[PDB]
Amino acid sequence: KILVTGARGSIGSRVAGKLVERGLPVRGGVRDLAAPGLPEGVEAVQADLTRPETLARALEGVDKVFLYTVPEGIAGFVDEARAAGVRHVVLLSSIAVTWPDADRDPIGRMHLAVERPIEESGLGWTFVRPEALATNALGWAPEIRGGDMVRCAYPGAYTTPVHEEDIADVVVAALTTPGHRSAAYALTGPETLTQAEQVALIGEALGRAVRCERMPEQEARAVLEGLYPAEVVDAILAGQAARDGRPAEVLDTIRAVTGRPARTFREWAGDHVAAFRP
Ligand SMILES: NC(=O)c1ccc[n+]([C@@H]2O[C@H](COP(=O)([O-])OP(=O)(O)OC[C@H]3O[C@@H](n4cnc5c(N)ncnc54)[C@H](OP(=O)(O)O)[C@@H]3O)[C@@H](O)[C@H]2O)c1
Repeated sequence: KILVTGARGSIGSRVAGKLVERGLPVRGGVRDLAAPGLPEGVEAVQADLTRPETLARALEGVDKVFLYTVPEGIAGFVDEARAAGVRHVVLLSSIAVTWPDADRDPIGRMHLAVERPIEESGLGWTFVRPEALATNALGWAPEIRGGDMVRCAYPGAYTTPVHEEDIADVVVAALTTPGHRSAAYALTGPETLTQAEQVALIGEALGRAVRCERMPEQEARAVLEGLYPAEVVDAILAGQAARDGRPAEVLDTIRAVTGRPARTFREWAGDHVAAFRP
């Protein structure tokens, strides 16, 4: 039996669906229990990782967990997981934990605050550490639905966006096959691309030329603060500024783990084309 925390999430839902396809018993952790929408064959359980007293019920009879990073409550998770007899935890982390002075980066900190307790817990683990999620591009959907111009703080900043389906495939491999215990996988997509190039590729999926223009940092900050705490917005903008005009590393880790090349961002855009069509 596997508990998939965040079974409604972009990554978690695909982990859960893939495990059900394999005939495995899947419990799906949710903060909102009543709403429909979980993948078929997933047993819903209401829990909140910030309320680890909720976790005893969710973990009963569970051998393995797919864990989203929620630092408030990690010590409680570890205690409940140990008490329940969980053998393996696959954590969705971040490549930021691998960067120099990661302790001084809000994003690196948050993810290290979960990795370190798991490493000390005595539980088996696998860490999955993606770079930029291709789904970050969904933030442009209102603009792309509405016309052929998108605003970016750093049109020329490079990332190496990774398809959520690849992340889910790596997680499922770690949950279901040998050789992943104490592994930490830094995942990228197959190509480093600028923000403007990503916008253009979404346009290519739509049959339309979609352009990108710069916006001031203060404007970008206001937009990002709709999604994230100020500390995180500052880290994102600093990271983009550092990648302006500087191609990022492409790693072959997805293929190393799964045997399949990483899915392209262009394929991602085709997969999500409905989000961008008006
Ligand atoms: N954005 C990036 O470029 C980037 C880069 C590297 C790593 N990451 C990592 O990827 C994560 C995003 O994954 P995603 O795209 O799948 O996100 P998502 O679709 O927003 O899903 C996030 C999931 O987290 C669950 N969750 C959050 N707080 C929780 C809590 N207190 N208790 C239980 N579950 C909780 C939510 O559960 P409910 O749906 O039940 O509320 C939700 O299903 C980030 O948070 C970060 O750790 C992101």
